Order: sequence, then C-alpha cells, then structure tokens
Amino acid sequence: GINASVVNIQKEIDRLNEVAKNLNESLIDL
Amino acid sequence: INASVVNIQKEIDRLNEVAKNLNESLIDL
Amino acid sequence: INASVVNIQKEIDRLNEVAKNLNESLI
Amino acid sequence: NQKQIANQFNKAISQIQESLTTTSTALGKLQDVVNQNAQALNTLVKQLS
Amino acid sequence: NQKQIANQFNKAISQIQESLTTTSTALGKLQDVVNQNAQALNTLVKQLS
Amino acid sequence: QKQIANQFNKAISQIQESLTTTSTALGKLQDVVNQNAQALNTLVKQ
Ligand code: NA
Ligand code: NA
Repeated sequence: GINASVVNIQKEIDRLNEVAKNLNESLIDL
Repeated sequence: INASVVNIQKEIDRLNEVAKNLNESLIDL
Repeated sequence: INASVVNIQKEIDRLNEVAKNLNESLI
Repeated sequence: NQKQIANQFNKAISQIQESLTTTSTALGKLQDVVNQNAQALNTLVKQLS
Repeated sequence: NQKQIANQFNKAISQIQESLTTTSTALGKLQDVVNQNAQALNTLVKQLS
Repeated sequence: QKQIANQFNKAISQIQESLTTTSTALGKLQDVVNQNAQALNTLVKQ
C-alpha cells in the first residue's frame, strides 16, 4: 500500500511575498 | 538503500518562539 | 524513472549574508 | 513625533511576526512530507528485499 | 536624532524584505522537488505492481 | 529616544537569529531531500 504524499505550502510562499510588499507601508517618510 | 528523515523541529520551534518574544519588543505608545 | 536534486544553496547563503548585514542597521 | 515612528515600527514587527510563523508552518509541512516520503521509500525497499 | 533612527529602520526593513522574498523562493524550489520526487516514487510503485 | 532605539535593537537581534535559524532549517531540508533522491535513484538502477 505504498504511496508518497505531495506537500502544499503555496499559500505560505505567497504570504511571504505579500508580507514583503506590505512592509513598504511601514517605511518611515523622512 | 535507506532514506533518512530530517529533523528541523528545534528550528521550527525557535521561529515560533521568536515570533512570541518579539511581542516584548512592541513599543508602548 | 528519475528523482531530482534541489539547489537552494544560493538562498541559504543570501539569508546568512542578510543576517550579517542587519548589524550595519543596529544603533 | 516618536508616536508615529513607534507605530510604524510596531506595524512592521506585527508583519515580521506573521512572516516567521508562516515560515515555521511551511517548514513544518515540508518536514512532514519529506519524512512521510522517506517512510514510503524505506517500506518499499523492505517490500522488495 | 529621528532621522538617524528612521534611516536605520528603513535600511533594516529593506534587508528584511529581501530575506522574505529569498525564503519564499527557497521554499518554492523545495516544494517543487519534493512533489517531483513524490511523483517519481509513485510512478515506480505503479510500474512495479 | 533611547526607549525606541533599545526596542528596535532588541527586535533586530531576534530577527537576525531567525534568519540564521531559517537558513539552517533550509539546509537540513535540502540535505535530506537530496539524500532521499539518491536513494530512489539507486533503487531505480537496481
Ligand atoms: Na551578496
Ligand atoms: Na533577492
């Protein structure tokens, strides 16, 4: 009964790229 | 032939810890 | 038929570079 | 105006905290499947021997 | 005094942003190979049966 | 201003450790994934 599982972390990958663009909102305007 | 297991459980836990600890770095406004 | 090799050794390096770089941001 | 700066710092820390847990969860999911896949292989190898 | 503070904060945020896009990339390359190798191992089992 | 900067410095220190912790975890994963793909490739040969 032999079967390999697939992983799905596409939502975490996407979240990280998103958080990164969101950090632009926290940059201080000097 | 043998496939090895990985253990990054210490690391998984530390990231989760830091996430918790950084609460302590919030500025009280 | 064939299993592939993963190469993230560039990504791993960059994160250690960025860890060192953050020092030049301390105060 | 430390107040706003403070607040921009707090917003960013919130967002970094969110990247960290997101990253630990992704790492967790990968360690699970890699190890599940190593049991699958090692079981097949026994099955064949 | 605030300009030196804000300026280091923005610098650090910029290195952090790269660290997050670097980490998502490494995690995508890992997912892709993990799932590739899972399919190879499945295909072998298929053939062997 | 020392209160902002000491809070900032404390967060950055924790972040730097998280980077190295992430990169180490990624290494370990890259190692086992690779060794398992060897195992499978020599299984196939055989
Ligand atoms: Na470089
Ligand atoms: Na980059």
